[PDB]
Amino acid sequence: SVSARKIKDNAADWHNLILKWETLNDAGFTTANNIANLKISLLNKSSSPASKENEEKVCLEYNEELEKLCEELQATLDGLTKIQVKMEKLSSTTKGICELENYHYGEESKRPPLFHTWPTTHFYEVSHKLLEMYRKELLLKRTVAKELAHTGDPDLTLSYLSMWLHQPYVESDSRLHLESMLLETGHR
Repeated sequence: SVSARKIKDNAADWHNLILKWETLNDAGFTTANNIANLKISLLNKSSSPASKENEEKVCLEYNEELEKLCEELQATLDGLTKIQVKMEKLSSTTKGICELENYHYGEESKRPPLFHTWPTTHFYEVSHKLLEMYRKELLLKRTVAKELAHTGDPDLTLSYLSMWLHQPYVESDSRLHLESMLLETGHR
């Protein structure tokens, strides 16, 4: 049916947006990891006069590079924000498909599944759960990015850096929810 093709395409769209998210998150981690390491080197600053002079000049250039890296990290957040808005579109699309099915074919309890077993509303419930997770993850990343650029403790930097990569909200069950949609719709 037409709705089946739309739902299968919607699941594929979720896969592609989640891939773009991971691509940007990995790139952001590289940037965030460069900020942390330069910060720790800058924070590590009765030695020889040559060493003092050298350390002084090197640390001035650390500050310049750190400012460029922080702007680079903000650009990644901008890319992730664009993805999160596209995800809200995808969740809204799933919702609209459910509304189209109800109007054209009546009560869902009396319609057959589009594929194997899922009622069409279950696609929306899963889609909305994914949106909710990435909403929370994006909010957390702005705090992480803010802390990285201002924190002065190496250990905190590592903890925040670990949060950026592990993604406590997305890592919980993003894969399982996505996989269940791809499995039901017959994707690879």
